[PDB]
Amino acid sequence: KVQTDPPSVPICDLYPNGVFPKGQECEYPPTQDGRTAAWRTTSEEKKALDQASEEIWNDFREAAEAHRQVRKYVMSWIKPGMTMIEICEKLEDCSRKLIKENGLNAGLAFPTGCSLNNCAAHYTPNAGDTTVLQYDDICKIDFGTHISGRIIDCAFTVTFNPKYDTLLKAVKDATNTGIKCAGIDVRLCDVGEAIQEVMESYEVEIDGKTYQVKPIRNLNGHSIGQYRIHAGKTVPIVKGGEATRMEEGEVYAIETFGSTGKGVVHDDMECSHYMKNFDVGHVPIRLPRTKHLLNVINENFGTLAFCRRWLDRLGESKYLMALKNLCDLGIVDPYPPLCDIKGSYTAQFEHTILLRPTCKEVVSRGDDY
Ligand SMILES: *C[C@@]1(O)CC[C@@H](OC(=O)NC(C)C)c2nnn(Cc3ccc(OC)cc3)c21
Ligand SMILES: [Cl-]
Ligand SMILES: [Co+2]
Repeated sequence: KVQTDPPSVPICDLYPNGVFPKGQECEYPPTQDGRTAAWRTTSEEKKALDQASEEIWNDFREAAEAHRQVRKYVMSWIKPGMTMIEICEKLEDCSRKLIKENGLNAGLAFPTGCSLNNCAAHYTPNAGDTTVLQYDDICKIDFGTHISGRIIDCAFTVTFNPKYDTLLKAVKDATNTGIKCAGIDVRLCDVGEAIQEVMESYEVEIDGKTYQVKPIRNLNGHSIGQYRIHAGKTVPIVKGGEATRMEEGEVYAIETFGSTGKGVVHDDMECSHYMKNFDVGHVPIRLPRTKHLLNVINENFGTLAFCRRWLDRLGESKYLMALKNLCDLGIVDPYPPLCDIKGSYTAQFEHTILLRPTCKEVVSRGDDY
C-alpha cells in the first residue's frame, strides 16, 4: 500500500483500482502561421478518441511509474567503486520487482545501458567484465520498462565530478526544447533543428580545454511501437533530414546526445545487445543449438532487446556460435557499443512522450528530470 525503501512493491499494488498516474500534460505548440491548439483539450471528438485508447495510455503510465521509482533508487546508491555488472544487476532486480515481471506481459524492455565517457550507447557488461565505475566517469543510464509491449524509453546521465555539470545542462536543455517543439503535424526535422540550436548555444570548459557542445548526428529520437523500441520514424539531433511529420496517437522517444568529440559515433568494443529483426517471419531451423536458442529468444524476449547476461541467467551456456548463426541468418541483429572519438565526453537525456488526441503527455517526466 506504500512503497518500501529499498523499493520492492509492484507499481500495480500501489494503485489498487488500476489507474496509473499521468505524466506531464502539455498543450501542443501553436501552428507555424500562428493558430492555437487548445481546442484539442476541450473537443468531444478528441476526448472520445483519447478515451478509446485509455487502456494503452494507462499501460505506459504504469511502466513510467516503475521507471521513475527505479531511477530514484539508482541515483541514491550509484557510486564509483561499484562494478558495472553490480550496478546493472542491482537496477534490473529492482525493475523486475516494480514492473511485476510476467513473461511478455510485463518486464524489461531492453538491457541496462551504462555507457561510459566517449561511449554513448549500447554498452552493458557481459559476464566476466571487470569494469569499475570511476570518479571521473560520465555514465549514461538508459533502461526500459514495459506493460503489454508499451515501452518507456527514458535515460539520464550520472557523474561525480562537477566539471561535467555544464555539459549535462546543455543536453538537458536541448532535450527539453525537443519535447516542447514536438507535436502533431510538426516536421521531424523541425524538432532536430530546435535541439541543435540550443545545444550549440552552450560552451563548456573541462580540464582546461573549451568546447562547443555538439549533438551526436547519428543518434536519434524515434517513434515507438508495440514490442518495437525503434518503429521507423526517426528524429535528428542535427539540421538536415527528411521533412516528414509526427501524427496523432504516436509515441516518441525524444532523446539528445551531446558530445565534446566529433559528434558522430562508430561501433567499438565487444557486443552485448541483440534483438530479433522485427520483420523476419518464421524460419525453420534444424541445427539443434541454434534452434534451441531461437526458441529461448522467442519465449523470453520476442521482438524486445536482450543481452548476453540475460541468456546466462536463463541457464544457457556456450551459445555464442548459435547466436552468431542467428545474426548471420538475419533473424537476430547485433547492436555493439556506439562511441565517439577517444578522449571525448558524451551525455544523454531522454523521455517518452504520447501524442494523445487531446494533449501531449511527457509520460516519463519526474521531479528529477
Ligand atoms: C540502441 C539505442 O540505445 C541507441 C540507438 C538509437 O537508434 C538510433 O538512434 N538510430 C538511428 C536511426 C541510426 C536507439 N533507439 N532506441 N534505443 C533504445 C534501445 C534499442 C535497442 C536496444 O537493444 C538492441 C537497446 C536500447 C536506441
Ligand atoms: Cl574542469
Ligand atoms: Co534509451
